[PDB]
Amino acid sequence: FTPVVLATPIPEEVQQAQTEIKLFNKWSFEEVEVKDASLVDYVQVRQPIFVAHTAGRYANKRFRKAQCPIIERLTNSLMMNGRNNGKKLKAVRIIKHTLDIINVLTDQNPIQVVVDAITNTGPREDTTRVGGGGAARRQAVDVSPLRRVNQAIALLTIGAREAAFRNIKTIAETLAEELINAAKGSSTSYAIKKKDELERVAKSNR
Amino acid sequence: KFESRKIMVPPHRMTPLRNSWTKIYPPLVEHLKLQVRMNLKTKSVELRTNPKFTTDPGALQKGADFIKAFTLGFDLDDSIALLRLDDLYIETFEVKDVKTLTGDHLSRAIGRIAGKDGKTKFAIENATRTRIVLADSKIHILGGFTHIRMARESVVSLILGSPPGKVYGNLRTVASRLKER
Amino acid sequence: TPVTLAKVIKVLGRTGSRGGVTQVRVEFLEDTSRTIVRNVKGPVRENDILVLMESEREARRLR
Repeated sequence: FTPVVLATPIPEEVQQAQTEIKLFNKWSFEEVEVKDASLVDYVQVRQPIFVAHTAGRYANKRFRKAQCPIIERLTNSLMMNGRNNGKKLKAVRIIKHTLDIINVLTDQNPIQVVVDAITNTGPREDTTRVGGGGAARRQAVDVSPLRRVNQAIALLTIGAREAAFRNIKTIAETLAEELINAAKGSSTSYAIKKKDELERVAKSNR
Repeated sequence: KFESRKIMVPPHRMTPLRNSWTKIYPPLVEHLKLQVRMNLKTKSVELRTNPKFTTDPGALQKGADFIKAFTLGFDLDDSIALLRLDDLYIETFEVKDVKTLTGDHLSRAIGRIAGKDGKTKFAIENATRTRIVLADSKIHILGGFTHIRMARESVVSLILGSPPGKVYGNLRTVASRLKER
Repeated sequence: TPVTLAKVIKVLGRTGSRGGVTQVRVEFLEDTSRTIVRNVKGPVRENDILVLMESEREARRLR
């Protein structure tokens, strides 16, 4: 890769990993797969970040949110419970750990596993509590792709945290566990459960 | 494989007809694909469907219902709304039907339905989402069945000589209990 | 499973008692000849993409 010696030299592993066109140390974004057309432009992450830690100012525009990294997005949605608030280093390291697990879970591409989880866990159609006159029936709506991805990452992180509470397992292992039971939906994950139930009561109410 | 429905045009309603005609026949012939001939001598509109026009059975009927709706002195917009929606129908009463009224008694009665500057009729429609025509002794209503029922109710209450206020009460009562649902 | 693909082409406004669900006109993706009237629970823009299950269901107005 043609190495370059400075006075204080960059460690060789860094140079090697990043001049081999690898976007992390053990992963690459050039291998990422989206199934639906609705998720393609709302999950899109094609800029290689080594830390998944961006000073994103995407909270100023509503659609601009969809151009912020999805691994950084799931990273900041790890930080949900009130005791872990204001700690992004924890969530980033935990996501890096999760990715260290999905690799040693016989899965060659952890990023495509996560993206397929996001694709599988976003509810197509939902319900709304429309009036109808006192006894409010539920109208079957069709939730947006943006809120599909939102609800996806939500159900994932929440299911995984709800599982990793009061059991010895670390958060990264139930987050990999959730993301893999949801990568290819198995009805053993929280997110696929809730998605299927939302679409079921959306179906029953039309 | 044709079909011919022929509807007579009243004299009074004819002039606005040949006034807005150019806005009238295109949504029929173009949006619904239909043949709209007009005999200005025998005062008749002729709606034909032919094989070269696509297969939609109730389309022609809906055409003739547009035409008759405008015939009854209704507006263009409401009749096009008739083309679009199915749930919209047309009621008709005589005043002599509900209460035998003679001379001025009839006259005043009509006013109680209209009100000063239409204000009372207005009120009934907006709270019943409908279109009313106050002809001579005939009153026409245009809208959903569940709606025109209510409209008929309040308008009858008027024709019975009940005071407008009471009818406002019943009106906002009904409009509330239905817009709620 | 029947996954229908939708394309939000025209924004009609906001309905519902709470005022949150967006009324939307949809251009069907797979068969571009179908144009559906759909309700969305979420933030939508123009030329968006939805995923419906019953393309033959329409929605007039919401309370």
